[PDB]
Amino acid sequence: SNAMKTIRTQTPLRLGLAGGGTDINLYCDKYTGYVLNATISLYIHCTLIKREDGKIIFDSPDTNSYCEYESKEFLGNDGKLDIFKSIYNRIVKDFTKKPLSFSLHTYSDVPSGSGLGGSSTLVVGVIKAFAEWLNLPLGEYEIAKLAYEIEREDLGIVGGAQDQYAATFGGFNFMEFYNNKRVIVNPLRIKNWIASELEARTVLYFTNITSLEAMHAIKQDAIKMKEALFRADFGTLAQILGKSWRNDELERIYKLAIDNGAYSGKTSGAGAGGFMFFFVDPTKKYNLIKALRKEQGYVQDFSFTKEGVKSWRI
Amino acid sequence: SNAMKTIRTQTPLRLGLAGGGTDINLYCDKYTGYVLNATISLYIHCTLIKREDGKIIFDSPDTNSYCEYESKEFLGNDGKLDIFKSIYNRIVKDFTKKPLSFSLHTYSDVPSGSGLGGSSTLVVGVIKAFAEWLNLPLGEYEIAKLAYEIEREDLGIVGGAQDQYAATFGGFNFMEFYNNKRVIVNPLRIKNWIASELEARTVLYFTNITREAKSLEAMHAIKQDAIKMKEALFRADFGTLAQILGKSWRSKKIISEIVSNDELERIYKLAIDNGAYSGKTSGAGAGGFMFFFVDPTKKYNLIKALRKEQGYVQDFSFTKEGVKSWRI
Ligand SMILES: [Ca+2]
Repeated sequence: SNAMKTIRTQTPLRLGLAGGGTDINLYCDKYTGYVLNATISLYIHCTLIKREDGKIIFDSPDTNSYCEYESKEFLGNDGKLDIFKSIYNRIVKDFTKKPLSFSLHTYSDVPSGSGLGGSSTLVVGVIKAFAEWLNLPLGEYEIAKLAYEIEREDLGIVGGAQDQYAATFGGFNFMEFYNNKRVIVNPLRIKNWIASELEARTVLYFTNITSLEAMHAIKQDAIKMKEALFRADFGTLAQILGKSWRNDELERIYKLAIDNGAYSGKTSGAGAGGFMFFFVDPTKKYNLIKALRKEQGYVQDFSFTKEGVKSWRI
Repeated sequence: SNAMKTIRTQTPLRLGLAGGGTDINLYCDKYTGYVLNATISLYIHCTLIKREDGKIIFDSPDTNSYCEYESKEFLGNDGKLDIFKSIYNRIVKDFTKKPLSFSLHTYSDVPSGSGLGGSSTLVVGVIKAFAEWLNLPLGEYEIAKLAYEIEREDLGIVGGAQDQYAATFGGFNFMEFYNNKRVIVNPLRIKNWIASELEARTVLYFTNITREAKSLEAMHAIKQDAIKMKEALFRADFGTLAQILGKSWRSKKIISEIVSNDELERIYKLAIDNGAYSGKTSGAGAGGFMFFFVDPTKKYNLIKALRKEQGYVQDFSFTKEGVKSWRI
């Protein structure tokens, strides 16, 4: 039937829906913030193929990067796909203890610099390919953690492994922070129609153009959003999501969207050439999209996904 | 809180993955042929809002059409969205026995003319909106029948309720035809990775082309290809599945539709040059499309070459569900 020497993984990107931060500790319990994100149907795809010629190949055509090295236990940096070397180097140090021969191929559904957690989604996607291929004893949590440490070695990170949790666990996740280091992830069960209604009121547009009283009400905003989520209260949810969102080329298109129905708008990234996310009445969604198609950027349809990284062998 | 006087429905379009025809007494079963289709993440969206002013509004902006009438039992035809009148008229004749007041708003994720089951998908989404709103005793099969009756009678389609069952039931459906009458629908339970693997191997491209001035025994192996394709699906045998899909795609009606046009033939060529190893052209009309099979490690470069052409690549997933609805 199948040769079974090929592994593939598919890892979704995510949208920050809301968030509050108090990097400065003050609460009686050391609460430093919250984020509500949700994975969407835009992915990073990886394919890993076993080889037998003692070669290692890293192929990432969406970044115009291709590498071929001789198989060995440690790959030194050469400024090309160094993130792949760190991952490989770690897998060998911690689990296999010997070199491997294979080809790794990857691409993203969105151009580089989109701000949907692409760097972490990739790392997670690639680690899962190795884990599935090598039968490594690593649960979803251990994967997100390993992804965080690898990213930490090559660059500095704040907010803990939140992006890695989104990519690994998927769905809507409500994250609570303590001492700007500890992260408590609440993977939420959201009724399907809630996601469906949110999708019906949403437009995602890529632009293609690369105080203290507020801080102290953050915890209560969180309780209110969570409360609105389990009650499936859209009035409130829409009321607080719109709030959480309260000169450039971005401001012109924001104006253009509101003049065509959008009642709320938000950017993120890389807050410039990334994307704009709008809320609109579904009976107005089509006209809005038609207007935006006329501009420089493009509208990207998507749905919220229920799961995180998946993998399979063929 | 929520007002609860609004109903929304979302209905997926479908993709014909494979099919074959055998007419008719070639078998002692009266096996007409088969079709294997699967719903995808491109949808028709419907919103139905109750209003208390004796008005009936039909709003379809993707087709630049807007109708307004007075609430009554029967709405005669006038050339603007006559499809919604037939649906409305039938809901009143067979269920409510009285006039209704509401506004109906719809739109599709794909342009007019596409060969993805657009008409059946629309009728199903609307019927479902009324059923949910009025609490009609209608299961999914009953909605597909109603959709089929309305579509054959008040239009002129023939060939079976294929498209209505796909939109209503969703997922992968293998349909067998007997004596051009009995459609046996096998709603397949498919391992999720099969779907994921198929998605990894495929590219959907809308052409935006406008054409200009440029067997007697092999047909008997069709019923064999069907049982072979079911077995491969059940077995999750992707090596054999790719192989059999590959075959049915080289018929005559596929290769003819490709070659019968210089610009489509050029696009096919360009796709094979860039990684595709198989493709078909469907509903080659106002908004035709090509569907390709490609090596996943080559898909990005294929997509990249296609994005430089006048058409556009449409990402999608295979979906598990058929029509869904909710009240808000
Ligand atoms: Ca490193």
